[PDB]
Amino acid sequence: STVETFISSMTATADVLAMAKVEVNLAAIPLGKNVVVKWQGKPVFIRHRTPHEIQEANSVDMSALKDPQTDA
Amino acid sequence: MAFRKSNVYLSLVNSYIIDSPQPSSINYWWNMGSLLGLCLVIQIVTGIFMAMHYSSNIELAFSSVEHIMRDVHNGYILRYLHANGASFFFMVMFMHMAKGLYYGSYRSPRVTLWNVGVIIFILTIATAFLGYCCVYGQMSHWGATVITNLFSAIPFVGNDIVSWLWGGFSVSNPTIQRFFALHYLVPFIIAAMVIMHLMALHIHGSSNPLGITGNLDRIPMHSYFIFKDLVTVFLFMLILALFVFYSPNTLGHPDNYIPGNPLVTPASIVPEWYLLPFYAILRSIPDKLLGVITMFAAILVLLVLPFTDRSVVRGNTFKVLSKFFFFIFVFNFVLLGQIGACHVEVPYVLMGQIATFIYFAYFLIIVPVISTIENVLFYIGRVNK
Amino acid sequence: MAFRKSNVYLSLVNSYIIDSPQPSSINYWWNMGSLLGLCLVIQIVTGIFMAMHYSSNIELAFSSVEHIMRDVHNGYILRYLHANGASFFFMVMFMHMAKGLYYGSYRSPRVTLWNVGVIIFILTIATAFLGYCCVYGQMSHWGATVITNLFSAIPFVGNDIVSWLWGGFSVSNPTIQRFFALHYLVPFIIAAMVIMHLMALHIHGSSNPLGITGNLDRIPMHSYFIFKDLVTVFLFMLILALFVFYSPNTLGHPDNYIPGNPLVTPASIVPEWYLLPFYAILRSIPDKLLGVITMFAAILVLLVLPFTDRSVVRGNTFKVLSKFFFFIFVFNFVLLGQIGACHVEVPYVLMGQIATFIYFAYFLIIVPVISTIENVLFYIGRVNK
Amino acid sequence: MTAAEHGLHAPAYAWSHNGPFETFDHASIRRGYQVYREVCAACHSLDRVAWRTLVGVSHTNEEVRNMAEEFEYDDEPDEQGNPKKRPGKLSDYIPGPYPNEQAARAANQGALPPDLSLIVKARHGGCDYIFSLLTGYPDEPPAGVALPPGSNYNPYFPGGSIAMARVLFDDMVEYEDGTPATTSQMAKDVTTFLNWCAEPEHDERKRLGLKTVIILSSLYLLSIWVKKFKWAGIKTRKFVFNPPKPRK
Amino acid sequence: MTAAEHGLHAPAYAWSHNGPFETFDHASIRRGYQVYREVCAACHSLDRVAWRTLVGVSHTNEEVRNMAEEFEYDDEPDEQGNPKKRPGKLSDYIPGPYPNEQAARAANQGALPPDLSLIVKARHGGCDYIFSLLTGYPDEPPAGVALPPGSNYNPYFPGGSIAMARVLFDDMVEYEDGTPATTSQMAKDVTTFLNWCAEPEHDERKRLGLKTVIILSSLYLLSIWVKKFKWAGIKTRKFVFNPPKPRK
Amino acid sequence: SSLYKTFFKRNAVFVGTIFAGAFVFQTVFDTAITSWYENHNKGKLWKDVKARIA
Ligand SMILES: CCCCCCCCCCC(=O)OC[C@H](COP(=O)(O)OC[C@H](O)COP(=O)(O)OC[C@@H](COC(=O)CC)OC(=O)CCC)OC(=O)CCCCCCCC
Ligand code: HEC
Ligand code: HEC
Ligand code: HEC
Ligand code: HEC
Ligand code: HEC
Ligand code: HEC
Ligand SMILES: COc1c(O)c(C)c(C/C=C(\C)CC/C=C(\C)CC/C=C(/C)CC/C=C(\C)CC/C=C(\C)CCC=C(C)C)c(O)c1OC
Ligand SMILES: COc1c(O)c(C)c(C/C=C(\C)CC/C=C(\C)CC/C=C(\C)CC/C=C(\C)CC/C=C(/C)CCC=C(C)C)c(O)c1OC
Ligand SMILES: CCCCCCCCCCCCCCC(=O)O[C@H](COC(=O)CCCCCCCCCCCC)COP(=O)(O)O
Ligand SMILES: CCCCCCCCCCCCCCCCCC(=O)O[C@H](COC(=O)CCCCCC)COP(=O)(O)OCCN
Ligand SMILES: CCCCCCCCCCCCCCCCCC(=O)O[C@H](COC(=O)CCCCCC)COP(=O)(O)OCCN
Ligand SMILES: CCCCCCCCCCCCCC(=O)O[C@H](COC(=O)CCCCCCCCCCC)COP(=O)(O)O
Repeated sequence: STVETFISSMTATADVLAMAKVEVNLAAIPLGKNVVVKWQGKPVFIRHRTPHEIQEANSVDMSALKDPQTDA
Repeated sequence: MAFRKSNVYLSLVNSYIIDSPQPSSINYWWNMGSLLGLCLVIQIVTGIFMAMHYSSNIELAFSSVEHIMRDVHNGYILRYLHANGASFFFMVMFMHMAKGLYYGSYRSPRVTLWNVGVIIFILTIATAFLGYCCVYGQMSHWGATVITNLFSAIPFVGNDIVSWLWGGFSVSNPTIQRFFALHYLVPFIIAAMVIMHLMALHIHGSSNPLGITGNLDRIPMHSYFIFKDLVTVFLFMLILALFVFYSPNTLGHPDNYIPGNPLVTPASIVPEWYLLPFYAILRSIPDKLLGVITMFAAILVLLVLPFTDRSVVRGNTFKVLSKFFFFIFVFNFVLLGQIGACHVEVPYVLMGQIATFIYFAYFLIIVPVISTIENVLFYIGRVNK
Repeated sequence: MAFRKSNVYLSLVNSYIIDSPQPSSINYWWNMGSLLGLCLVIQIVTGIFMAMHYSSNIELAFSSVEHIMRDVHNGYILRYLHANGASFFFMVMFMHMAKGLYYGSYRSPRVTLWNVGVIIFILTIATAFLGYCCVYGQMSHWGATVITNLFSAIPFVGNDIVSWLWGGFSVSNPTIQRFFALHYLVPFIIAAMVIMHLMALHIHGSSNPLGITGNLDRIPMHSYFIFKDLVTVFLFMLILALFVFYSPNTLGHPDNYIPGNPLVTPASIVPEWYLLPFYAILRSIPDKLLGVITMFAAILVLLVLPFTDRSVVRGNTFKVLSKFFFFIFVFNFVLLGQIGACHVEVPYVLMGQIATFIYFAYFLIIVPVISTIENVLFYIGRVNK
Repeated sequence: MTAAEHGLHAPAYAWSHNGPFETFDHASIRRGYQVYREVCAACHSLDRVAWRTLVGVSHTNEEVRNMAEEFEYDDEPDEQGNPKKRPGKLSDYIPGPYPNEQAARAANQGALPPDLSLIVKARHGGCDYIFSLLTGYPDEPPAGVALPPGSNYNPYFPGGSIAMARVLFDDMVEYEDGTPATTSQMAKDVTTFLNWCAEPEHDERKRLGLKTVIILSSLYLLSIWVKKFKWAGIKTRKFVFNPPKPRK
Repeated sequence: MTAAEHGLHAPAYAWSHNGPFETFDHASIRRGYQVYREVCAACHSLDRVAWRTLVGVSHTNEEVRNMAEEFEYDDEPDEQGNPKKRPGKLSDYIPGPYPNEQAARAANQGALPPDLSLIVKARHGGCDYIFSLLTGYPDEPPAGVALPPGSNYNPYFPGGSIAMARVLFDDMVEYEDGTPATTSQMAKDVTTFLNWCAEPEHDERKRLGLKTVIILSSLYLLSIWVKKFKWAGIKTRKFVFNPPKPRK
Repeated sequence: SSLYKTFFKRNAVFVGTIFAGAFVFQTVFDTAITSWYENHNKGKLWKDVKARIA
């Protein structure tokens, strides 16, 4: 119990667990806009895509990718 | 020979905590030393794991302490152990020094041990004061102000000494930052002085509650005093667990949860509970310079103790009047603490002066006179002529 | 007897720095130990007087370092002494360990001394890394990130270990605060390990540059090696004063004066100059887990050293091939540092792999084979049949 | 000092969270938050209590979210550097009614209303002091006391003259659960809520105290047994002495 | 990397403050501050340089006071909590032209102009790099380099493409002392001024270095004498050995 | 007692018995003390309040 106390006192505190999540609005970001945010100490790129960009995404052949992966 | 005797590192562990010849008649009052060692380890380990979350700016000290007590997992355990364990550290140290005065452990050949003990006591008072100022509450700020103005009482030099201590013109951001650095530093000096203390002890061995030699019937350290110290370790942890978990803020002062405000003075500025006899000694003198000199002389008068005990038997065990006046002294020290906790009011000034006089009279007049009378009484009780 | 021999405290000062029997043939390479002690005292005293002005928040670290270099009186002296003295501390420690490898001080009966030396070396690397991350520049932030992701390579457990180290999800305010607390703490562990090092030395005395016994012609410590160490102390302070006052920022990396930005990665992330061979060893392995294991094995392979030196004479003084391959090893270590300072480019990857292999081959293949051949060559050179 | 400067001694009210086993009354904490928000929060900040601490203690998740989204905080600025606001979330703190100290002293006749995050732990007496402070205003001060104008009397404040108004009257708030909201009921509820705000660890502190006191009492009795066991060879040891032959 | 990503190597210009005895040229620091204020300060903060450091270094007391009183800083608020401004004084810092990072990136096509308090100490090459950066823009980039639009070329920047404009032209400022203010003159002046801003201790550092190197060299030679002195009984010691009588 | 020394004779199986006993004791003591501490405070916890709120 003493080892639990003195080691778990060095873990992530309450307030740094409070800011672990961001809750960005889908209705507030426009279509042709990119949003760059600092979340979890890291950059995050956010984009509203068009269906033609979806068709461009899922129709490129996998041999043009060194790590192939489908869009879904 | 054995591996615990032939190895360089394990020979110290052997000759200190395994095969150390202890006198076989020592009671539980010879256990406060191990208890102080355990409580020092508690203070250091909680200090490290709590100083990983502490920011020592003057605008961010109190908020970081509350960040420890609120956001850090089990941080209330750390702070409550730390403050209440400092209170128990001074209580066990007061009991240890009372064991020293009672059984005559200050006498020859243990004067070096007593002097290193007084040095440890001064360094521990310094550590507790610096760490109490690191909280930066109301009592922390104003206690730092009063103690450093007491250092300004020194003639022709003192104001520049105090501007050196403050790092400015009042208790400000450099003062709290250097108090945190010094407060992190001085416990390792206390650990080094404890090792020197153990060396000066080990060159002659412990005393015994009879005041005669103990070279005849020695029993080892291992399993005997190991399990006796384990008994008092578990009792100490039990009482510490009570005052941490069920009533943590009893020993502290509630004004210390007000943030540090340099403009508002409190209604009653009082240190934490154990510095109150020394604060009463200093407050009883109607002068600043003589007050500071008397406050430091109230610790150096423990150094003048082995040269005034003129009793030819060691310790107050088999002496009547010395035992009675010892308990007069102990309850006088408690009365000094309770005078210091009060205001500067009639008749507490006159009682503080009388109590300071009985403190210094015990250390300078009562002990040599009563020891001389007790020596002559022991002689003429059994010698017939 | 004399007072320096009969007193409990002065007997250690006597038996260590006054009447210690030293071999009378030791040259200036047996002076790096006293020089490391002086440089450790320099690091600790500048660390205290510079950590009275340091605030360890992530938003206030770099600004407080610049507050030290600008607003604090003589603060540029403190920081420049501190950083350049850490560089000299590792340079004198590298020369001290090279003295250990060359003259065979690792061999029996001094294996305990060598192992405590390797423990001191690991703790000093840890202290320097933590204090370099306390600056929170560009190199500080990104070096902390790379080293802790290297700790994330550990299978099935490592990600939670790294979230424990960070105190969050990346290098943030709790990371810098706990790095400052640990960085204040670990040098006192280094001081305790130094005292244990001196004990393990003192139970057999120093070696000598011939590799024979020195029990015949001993001269005391006092005035002889006191003034010889005083010579190298003044030379060390002279060179430190040059690199502090005339060219302070030579050994450092100029990217460390950019504030810590988690978004911008630097063009070349490089540690401070002395960790570069170990960084090259780790970068030469094409795997994260094997890279971390190889980086720690590059220090534990110093522990496997007394069991592979099969030479029957102590030290490389009177042996040809061992001396030649020793300087092969030393210039290989310099070449590791210079490979690590470069980019991951052709042909530095292949040269880093060959240089790591020659490092481990010196510690595991070259020393036993060359020592066996040198033994047989010494035998058949003088024995006729 | 006299008893007037020291203030009258607050008595021993029998709270539902005294004693070494009783916890907080969380329904009373919920009602104390309601009385806080509708009475105190016009003039008292609560700067050290985040919104996330109320989730699972006195309110649910959506209740705390829909109470925090009524307030505006400082967002990071937009792509032109203009300062903008945002609605609150769970990670923010409970905002004060006053933007700085000088607005507080302007709106309250010079007196600064203290932040109530730690006010039951920063007064002697504590819970009893806060309750007796709220329910202690006389209808008129005792005969012979000249109050400075703009100040009020109750004997529990040190000095007698307080700059607070009597702000607990009969049924000024309505409770969600239908409890009769008299003055003493609301004062008991806010004092329990402020005890929660100063000591959010109180429940877990008492149960870990129960575990620790049980384990250490058992260890203390077991260690007494083992000390009496391993010293049994030394307590019962006996010495006889026949004095030796004096010729040697 | 190629030489293009690494950037061209800035050469060794013979500054008036290289060498272990030469100090700064304080007239050049004064003129460098003038070129800073009239060219750089539209787009570069100087956040770590207080006004009081210029008193007695590059300007007098009243000059720094009348340059600091042209700017507005945040005063403590008034008796109603309203935020108010005040003119500057000696204890404040040199303000940046941009209130936050996003206004900087908005006004400079996304690129953030770095704070120039430590920029000569945070680049390899230092003074030579800053001078070659300012005076290194070609009239047109070399053939085959497709610049991204809105960016500029000079070979000294790592990568070749910089987002700065060439902002040192012939005689855009006037000097107080009548020095001909060409591009290279202004670049030399601002590079000396930025060397002062990164290293304000430089003068006192070199004179204390002179004192310390003299005293430690004298101590080192004196200690060599005392070591050769106290070892003279041991260097000259001699041993003869007549082998003993073998009967014993 | 009895003749069983397969628990006390060898120190390996003895310290393994002590560790297995503590491993069971942590779980059992924690669950029992949480159940008692919630049974003693019936009606005061947030579980009871959330079950009371419709
Ligand atoms: C305040 C916060 C301090 C925190 C420190 C925690 C440790 C507290 C230490 C207190 C202390 O050390 O006093 C020791 C005092 C003298 O001891 P002695 O050797 O003369 O008695 C031999 C015993 O019968 C041997 O009996 P035995 O050795 O077999 O068991 C002793 C006892 C253990 O108890 C203690 O250690 C002190 C409570 O086991 C029990 O049976 C306990 C039953 C529940 O014990 C006594 O006998 C009491 C005499 C009066 C002392 C009053 C103290 C007021 C300050
Ligand atoms: C980092 C190492 C560290 C060590 C070692 C340490 N402390 Fe402290 N101590 C702190 C910190 C940090 C604080 C302030 C935070 C706090 O008070 O909770 C503190 C505060 C205190 C306080 C005030 C507690 C309060 O909240 O009122 C006291 C009293 C104290 N220390 C005494 C001691 C004594 C006595 C020792 C050892 C002989 C000691 N400390 C050793 C870190 C340490
Ligand atoms: C407080 C006690 C303290 C001790 C003891 C200490 N340091 Fe430091 N050290 C600091 C502080 C504070 C900093 C950060 C401020 C700075 O870098 O100037 C630092 C920074 C450093 C740096 C980075 C310097 C820079 O600016 O890049 C190094 C390297 C370093 N320490 C090495 C050591 C070594 C090696 C030791 C001892 C073996 C040591 N330190 C002991 C306080 C200490
Ligand atoms: C001012 C007096 C004094 C102080 C304070 C003091 N000591 Fe002692 N200590 C002594 C004396 C005297 C003895 C030996 C008394 C005897 O054996 O009769 C002693 C003995 C000891 C012993 C041996 C066991 C024992 O009880 O005799 C230990 C261990 C010890 N001290 C540790 C400490 C530690 C740890 C501290 C605090 C860091 C400390 N001491 C503070 C005077 C002091
Ligand atoms: C891992 C290698 C190693 C490290 C690291 C090391 N030591 Fe040593 N040290 C030795 C060896 C080996 C000797 C014995 C010299 C010989 O072979 O006779 C030694 C001897 C010494 C001596 C005696 C004087 C001398 O030159 O031999 C001192 C003093 C000393 N060490 C101090 C230190 C200090 C201080 C540190 C760092 C704080 C340190 N050592 C780190 C290996 C090391
Ligand atoms: C009229 C505005 C006002 C309202 C509404 C108000 N307060 Fe106060 N309160 C004050 C002022 C002003 C003070 C400062 C009193 C002083 O400094 O003398 C104060 C002080 C206090 C104090 C500290 C008193 C002391 O002597 O330390 C407490 C406790 C307190 N209020 C509780 C409450 C509670 C609970 C509520 C909600 C029911 C509340 N207050 C609502 C104005 C108000
Ligand atoms: C046109 C606006 C503008 C003006 C005017 C301006 N700067 Fe810049 N400066 C910038 C931008 C933008 C950057 C950073 C561009 C980048 O990183 O690509 C910059 C970067 C710099 C850099 C460092 C560039 C690097 O790569 O590290 C220095 C040095 C510099 N400026 C000095 C000056 C000086 C001196 C002046 C005045 C004499 C000045 N600048 C005036 C916009 C400006
Ligand atoms: C083999 O022959 C030997 C040999 O036997 C020995 C012993 C040595 C000598 C070895 C040493 C000198 C190394 C000893 C090193 C230590 C013991 C490390 C201890 C270091 C410290 C820094 C001690 C810690 C002290 C402090 C932290 C105090 C500092 C406090 C300050 C500055 C407080 C300031 C605050 C205020 C308010 C003034 C040799 O050099 C040697 O070769 C000739
Ligand atoms: C007279 O006979 C004796 C006797 O001889 C002795 C020695 C003792 C024992 C007395 C003592 C042991 C007291 C001495 C105390 C010390 C020397 C203090 C030592 C403590 C420290 C140096 C601090 C502890 C430091 C650590 C444990 C370092 C590890 C801490 C941390 C925070 C590292 C954690 C970091 C990570 C990343 C996990 C007696 O009790 C006794 O009477 C029976
Ligand atoms: C540095 C900190 C100083 C703190 C002072 C602590 C003084 C008492 C230390 C007690 C150590 C007990 C070891 C006894 C032992 O090994 O005997 C061993 C075996 O004994 C045991 O197994 C004891 C059972 C386990 C007890 C574990 C107690 C841990 C709690 C310690 C709490 C304080 C840290 C030798 O016993 P034997 O010679 O009679 O055969
Ligand atoms: C706070 C301490 C202050 C200074 C006081 C010193 C007291 C230190 C007490 C340490 C007690 C525990 C140490 C146990 C180590 C015993 C192991 C041992 O001696 O084996 C040693 C080898 O030691 C090592 O290699 C590593 C020692 C590192 C120790 C770091 C803690 C065996 O060596 P041996 O004695 O048999 O000599 C034969 C020569 N070939
Ligand atoms: C982890 C270890 C850390 C380092 C500790 C070991 C190294 C300690 C070296 C200490 C060197 C300085 C100590 C010299 C002091 C000698 C005075 C003395 O021993 O006289 C002592 C008295 O000492 C004192 O009162 C207080 C000494 C506290 C020391 C505080 C530093 C008298 O000793 P003695 O009994 O031999 O005298 C008989 C009279 N003819
Ligand atoms: C506490 C350990 C500090 C050891 C420092 C050694 C590093 C050498 C650089 C020292 C520069 C810092 C001092 C300085 O700036 O002075 C400068 C003068 O240079 C010197 O005299 C340094 C000579 C060093 C002699 C060392 C004597 C040993 C004393 C042991 C401690 C009592 C500035 O002088 P000033 O402020 O004008 O009086």
